[PDB]
Amino acid sequence: KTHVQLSLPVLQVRDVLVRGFGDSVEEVLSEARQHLKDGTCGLVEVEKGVLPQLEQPYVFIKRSDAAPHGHVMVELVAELEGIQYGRSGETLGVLVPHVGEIPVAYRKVLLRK
Repeated sequence: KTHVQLSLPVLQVRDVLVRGFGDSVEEVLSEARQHLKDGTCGLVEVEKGVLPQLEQPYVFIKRSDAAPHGHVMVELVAELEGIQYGRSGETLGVLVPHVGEIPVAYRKVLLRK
């Protein structure tokens, strides 16, 4: 399928144990996609002070379109030293590995895969 319905645990930035997916734009997009497929991906909502507490390169979920079945349609965009790889809409947040942190909410998305 070109899209997959996912329910992503929303994590507080200070609870996150593994604060990024790797060391290159291509690696972080790859790992983010593997973790999304394996159900081991969390979401951190971006506010003042969040990104400096996470590791670059960043993987964002961005709105790809305007929402089936309550799931916002999203795609992945990476960012390294102020350059983005991908073009999309509003940031829903930054993806991180999930290793059992307790979420504050779940965010339903339809991921372009």
